[PDB]
Amino acid sequence: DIQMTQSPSSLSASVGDRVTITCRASQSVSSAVAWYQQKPGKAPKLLIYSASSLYSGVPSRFSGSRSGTDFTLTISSLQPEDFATYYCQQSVSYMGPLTFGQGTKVEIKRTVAAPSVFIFPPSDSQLKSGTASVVCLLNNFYPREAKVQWKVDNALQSGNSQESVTEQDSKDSTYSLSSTLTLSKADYEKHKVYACEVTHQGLSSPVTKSFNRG
Amino acid sequence: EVQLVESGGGLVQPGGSLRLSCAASGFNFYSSYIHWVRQAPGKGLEWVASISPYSGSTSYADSVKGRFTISADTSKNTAYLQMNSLRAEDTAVYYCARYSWPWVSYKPYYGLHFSAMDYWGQGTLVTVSSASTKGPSVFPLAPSSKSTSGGTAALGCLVKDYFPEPVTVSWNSGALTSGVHTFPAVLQSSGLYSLSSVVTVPSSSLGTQTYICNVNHKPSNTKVDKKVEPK
Amino acid sequence: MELDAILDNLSDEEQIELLELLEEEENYRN
Repeated sequence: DIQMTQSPSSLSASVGDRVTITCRASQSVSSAVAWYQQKPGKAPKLLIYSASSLYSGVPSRFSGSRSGTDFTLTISSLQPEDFATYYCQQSVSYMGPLTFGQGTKVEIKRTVAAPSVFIFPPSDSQLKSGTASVVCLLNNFYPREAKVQWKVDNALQSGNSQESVTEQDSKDSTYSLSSTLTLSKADYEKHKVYACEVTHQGLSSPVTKSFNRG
Repeated sequence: EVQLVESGGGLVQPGGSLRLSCAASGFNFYSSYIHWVRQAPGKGLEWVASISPYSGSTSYADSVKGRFTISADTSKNTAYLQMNSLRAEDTAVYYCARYSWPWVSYKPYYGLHFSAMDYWGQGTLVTVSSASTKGPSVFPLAPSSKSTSGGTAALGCLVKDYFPEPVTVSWNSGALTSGVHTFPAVLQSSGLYSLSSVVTVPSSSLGTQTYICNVNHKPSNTKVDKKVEPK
Repeated sequence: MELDAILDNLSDEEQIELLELLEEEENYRN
């Protein structure tokens, strides 16, 4: 089968920069190459078709080119809304196999922004059921790297929390993150002090949000 | 306008069968190629099958040959993907997409001109699993009493212990969108999904402005409206 | 001219021969 080897797998760049994404076909694909942009949870959108043709309604900062079996997508003046995963796709075989490159995740850089941090105790309704979830929220921060540590009565918690992060925001280029600590009702009720400690480049010192179960 | 609308997805046991439909509108269906393309959670795009309604020609990825059958009903402007002997690895969002005719043309002045997938459906999720459907419990993430006077408060809803994906969350029936973050679901050690949805609001607004999270888990026909209040 | 009707009856080798004829062997020249 014909493979499309796409590079890079991820990139991060500042607004205004010129970004280059490439795809090498394993054998001739003529000019039968399209480029798509996919935003989280959405169907892909066509950018470039037939290697170099700009699809109607797409901004002119997008362009496609070909050199033999090498294909390039150029984004000339990168914008926050260009956060997406980009894919190449070949269709040289009439009514034959179509193949996609593995995708390129594009991150947009922005100024450092410290998270706003919030902690949420379990609700009484959840407690009746036998479980306790404690939630820590880090809102609207950049860059992505962040450390969240849970402490219960000063004991670092291992193995009993899960994190989830939003996709980068398409207007302000920030992230948000949740960390959820799960305890049995009995364990939750044994202890008093619940604390989330957050480390992030935007914070001069780590930030702790806590509550007392009382 | 050109429209493609998928249906038929949902949860199915390993070895089971499902039939997806793609209802097309706004273009010459006989004069098109219809493709199915799928995306496993967190992964890339994978072409599955194609059909020419005019010739009836079909093509399939090696990963589905012998198990899947693509067909079309031109009287209905509809294409179908029959999926048999489904496996866990077939779990994915399935998209319908089209080429307008022709696949490729040639004019001495412009050269070769290849078509591309200019219109796509919204996708439909197929989950291949033995796990049983379960609707979520919904709990408030109440705004903290240590209210930032002239600043910002956060509140939310925890949507816990459901299967399969997806759940949708809106706030105030969709009227509140600014500052909302609905997190990707996490699969718990229990095998059930959980997620949270949060919103940041003026601290000034608490106790005057109402905040309701509307949760819909269509696989279990669960709809919950939870008012989130201080305390 | 649309090529679909022609391509539908050709093997992959024949199809690529025709396409590369029409693009003037672009992959194999400076």
